Amino acid sequence: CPGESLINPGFKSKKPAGGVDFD
Amino acid sequence: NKAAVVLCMDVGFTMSNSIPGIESPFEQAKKVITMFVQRQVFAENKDEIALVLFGTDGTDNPLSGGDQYQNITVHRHLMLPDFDLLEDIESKIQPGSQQADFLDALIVSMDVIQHETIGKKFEKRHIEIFTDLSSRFSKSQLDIIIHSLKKCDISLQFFLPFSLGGPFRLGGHGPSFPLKGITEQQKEGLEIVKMVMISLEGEDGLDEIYSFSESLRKLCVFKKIERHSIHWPCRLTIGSNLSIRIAAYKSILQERVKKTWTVVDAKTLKKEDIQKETVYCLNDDDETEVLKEDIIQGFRYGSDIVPFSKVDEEQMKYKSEGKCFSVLGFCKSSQVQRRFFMGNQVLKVFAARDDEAAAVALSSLIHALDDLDMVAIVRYAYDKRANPQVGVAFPHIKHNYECLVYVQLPFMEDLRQYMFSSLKNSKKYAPTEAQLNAVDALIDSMSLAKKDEKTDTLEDLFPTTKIPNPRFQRLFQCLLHRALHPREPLPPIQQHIWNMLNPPAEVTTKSQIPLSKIKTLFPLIEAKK
Amino acid sequence: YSGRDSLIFLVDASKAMFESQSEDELTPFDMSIQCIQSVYISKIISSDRDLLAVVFYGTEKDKNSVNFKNIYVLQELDNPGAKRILELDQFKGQQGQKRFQDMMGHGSDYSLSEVLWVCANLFSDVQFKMSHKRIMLFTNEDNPHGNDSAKASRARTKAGDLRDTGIFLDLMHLKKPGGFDISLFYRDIISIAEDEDLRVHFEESSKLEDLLRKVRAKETRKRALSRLKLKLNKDIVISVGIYNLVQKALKPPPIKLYRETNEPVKTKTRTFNTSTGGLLLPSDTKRSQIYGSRQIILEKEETEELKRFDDPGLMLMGFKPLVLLKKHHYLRPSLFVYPEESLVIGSSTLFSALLIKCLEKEVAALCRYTPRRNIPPYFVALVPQEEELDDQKIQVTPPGFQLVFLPFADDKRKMPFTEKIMATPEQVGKMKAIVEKLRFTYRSDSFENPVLQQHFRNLEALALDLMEPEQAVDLTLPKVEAMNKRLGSLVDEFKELVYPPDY
DNA sequence: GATCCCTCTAGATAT
DNA sequence: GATATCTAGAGGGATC
Repeated sequence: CPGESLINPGFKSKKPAGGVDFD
Repeated sequence: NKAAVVLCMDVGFTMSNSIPGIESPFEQAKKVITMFVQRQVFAENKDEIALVLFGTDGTDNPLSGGDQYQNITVHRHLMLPDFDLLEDIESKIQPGSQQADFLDALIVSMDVIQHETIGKKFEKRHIEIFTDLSSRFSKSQLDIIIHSLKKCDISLQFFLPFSLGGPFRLGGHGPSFPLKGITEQQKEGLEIVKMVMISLEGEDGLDEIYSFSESLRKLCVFKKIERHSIHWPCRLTIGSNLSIRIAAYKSILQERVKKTWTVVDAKTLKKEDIQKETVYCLNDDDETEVLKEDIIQGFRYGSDIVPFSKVDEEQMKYKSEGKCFSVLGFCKSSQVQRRFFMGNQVLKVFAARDDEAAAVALSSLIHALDDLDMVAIVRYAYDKRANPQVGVAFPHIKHNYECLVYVQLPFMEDLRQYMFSSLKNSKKYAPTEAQLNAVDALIDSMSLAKKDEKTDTLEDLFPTTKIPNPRFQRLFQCLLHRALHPREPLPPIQQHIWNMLNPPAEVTTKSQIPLSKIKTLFPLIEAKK
Repeated sequence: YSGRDSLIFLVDASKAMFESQSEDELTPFDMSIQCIQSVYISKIISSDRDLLAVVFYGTEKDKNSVNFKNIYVLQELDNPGAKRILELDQFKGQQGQKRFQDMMGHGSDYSLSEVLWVCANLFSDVQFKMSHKRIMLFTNEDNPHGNDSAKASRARTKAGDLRDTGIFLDLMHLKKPGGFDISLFYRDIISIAEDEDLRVHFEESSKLEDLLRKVRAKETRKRALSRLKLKLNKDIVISVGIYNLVQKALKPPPIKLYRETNEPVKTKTRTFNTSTGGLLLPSDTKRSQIYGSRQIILEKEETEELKRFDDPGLMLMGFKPLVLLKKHHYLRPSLFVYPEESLVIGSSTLFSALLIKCLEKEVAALCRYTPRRNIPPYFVALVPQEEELDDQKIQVTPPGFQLVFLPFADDKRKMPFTEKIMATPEQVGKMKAIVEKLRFTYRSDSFENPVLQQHFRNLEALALDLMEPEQAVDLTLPKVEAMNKRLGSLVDEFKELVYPPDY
């Protein structure tokens, strides 16, 4: 399954926060 | 801080006329006044309440000298309301057989305000009049009344059996007392009241003329004595060189009962004889008492436990810079979904009081956000000991004020990533065209908004946001019933409470046939357990 | 619950893993050790109620209960812990390699079928009900098992019947000297949809970066808050489930424990009379409230009864257009409503029809909400929610109704009247320029709770006896320097336009 | 029947 | 310096 976390199966992987990035 | 409210309620024989199927105006006014006094007593407010009755057989007021201001009695002077007043309202007050002028009664009540306010500090002097206006009155003191009310800074409200503008239902969302039995005397009284309200305020007093049925489902009685919340001073900082002095108030904050149910002994009814304790014992068998100071803080780390003392946790704790309201950046309003709002409060951000420069700066920010259809993502921290939050500050422009509304936004950890099966793509859960048409008819029939003709404004037929919380009124009723009749069971929920909580009878009647179609087209069967 | 999660870490102990291609990189053995350390930390933070194990093959000693050769079961399937983390940290890189070589052998022959049998029986030993059976295999060669076709075929049959059982065998492309040389044994020994790893993979790492990316979250599983009944009237009733798609994550509460022996201490609270000292039954107490000089006495059942209005569920008051739902009328976080066919049949069909028609007509179902017994009701609006799929065809917004609470009359606070001071169009334009300069794209997961992050770092440092807790970076802070550089003279111009030179 | 989660009610202590 | 928020003790549901 694409976009699936390898640590906790059944839940999508969490993208890193990043914060505020000005365009 | 403290207000002086005088309830000038009619007692005359006219309001005792009970039209079949409709509760009498005397009973409706009694219910409204009981609603007001119940909150004023059980909320422990410091406002002092006086009760003036006009239309009674007897006379007792400091204005009677023989054939003037007759049939008006001052039942209660300005003092803290109590269960004595509540019992007087419930049972000891009886309808009279005489008639009195609702303007002479206003004179008497203003006299009470003026000659009992001295020696005490009152920020507000409110007064409410409950009458049906179906009595002959002398309109010769209007100028004096208006001048005295304006000079003494005394508010006004009026409550009538009919609203200003199926079966009648007290407290419901529908037509009030029918607009066909109003006599010419009532018409003259109504136009006099309209003129008085106009002269006192301007245009918005026509909104301050209520009916008992609609006042039972509104907080309008407490409108002129409600206390405004305290402000939260801070600065709205954009970058490190642009600061705007602001003041924030809580718009929506769920109200809960302040008084707590004290646990007392079933015999002596005293909390002193009953006291709790905590017991610390080992989780294994042979529970042994553990001394209070022989326990240290700990934490779970997987299958193990680690000690983490209070002082060590304080030393290693995340330390905030302090109170702040700082903009992290601006984003489109469409990117901040309403379904992601967090927290348990809503903040409205105004400029600092008596600060024209701050007002101009905040208005410029609000107008820029509104024109660009953008919102501000801000960092909010109530104090240096408060956990910082990230939220959205979207503009809110009205005809009399402008502000930024702050609602807390979620963090990464707050979101829940749940998978739900698709409904549109489902094959076994696909409604047919007949079912879709039946649901369409149901939606059309159960509409709670009416589109006004010749105007593009939608009128709400069930504005629940103006309905007070029924739990407080139910609790007050139960407490008063127990206080007055200590040896009787609690009374049932009041019919007008149920009526304001129920949808309009027009909607209920209209929703009959479509609901039958839904029942006959949707085979709902309960699964056997 | 739907079962727990089980993971087995399979690490090769061949001599070829102990060497490094270059000298500025990290050797495969301790790099995989760091991988497992990161997985343990992530599981402890997020999903501590899972099972993790580490087994080594290609060694001299053995400790597996079923007693096969050249296989060391270092850890059994059990919950992750700081003790296990430190035990595996005992083999970390420098001097870790020497301790590994001193405590277990390396370079010895091994059998893949033997290893898979060990993994299978190790899974079978634990009695817990598990949703997933996954093993991660760490190696960077395939030569030793390619010499004997008989044992290669035996290992292939072992993978086959493990796949039939439901063992989700993963492959980790580890740092190889001259390439892993896939498509001989490890391509068809694993369970894959297709040849995604069709390249030779000269690179040392494939998914190790996201294997090392730690997960600092509570990671809660799906569970319906309440299985209520949506009542159109007294006769048409459907069953729905209530879920919280957003819930404010809390710092885990501290546990009280004995000082020197360090075991949890349970707490029991008892109420007794001061005079007699004996225990009091719940019928021996009454609830009291005092107003002024009058005391009101109620039973506990009476106090619970006065809060009772309606039976639990949702009663459909009517349908109201979405334009009448004011955005600034937020009271408490919204809930999600989804149909439940396990209670009433046809609930899904009626829910789908209602959702379709509400979305078409842009109306919200106004309902009276009673979460449970003896609780006052609130008015809620069932805002229709359409399913939203991104470019990857994964679900980001579930279909259903968004149960949004509506405030009551006394939930709203009035505010002091202010003077509506208007802003000139030039000032509005200057702030427009400022806002456009500070524009950015917002996502719901763009920020992390600094308090929770710092608490997790502190807990990890204290449990692992680190020299100092590594400080979390507060992403919820204004980048003041970047903002000033981006703005420039716009702020000064706005201040000149608005603020008089006294304020 | 235990456990975990989630509101609700109640107590305290800083800013 | 009243206040609000943070933190710390009692019940109902879901799922083992």
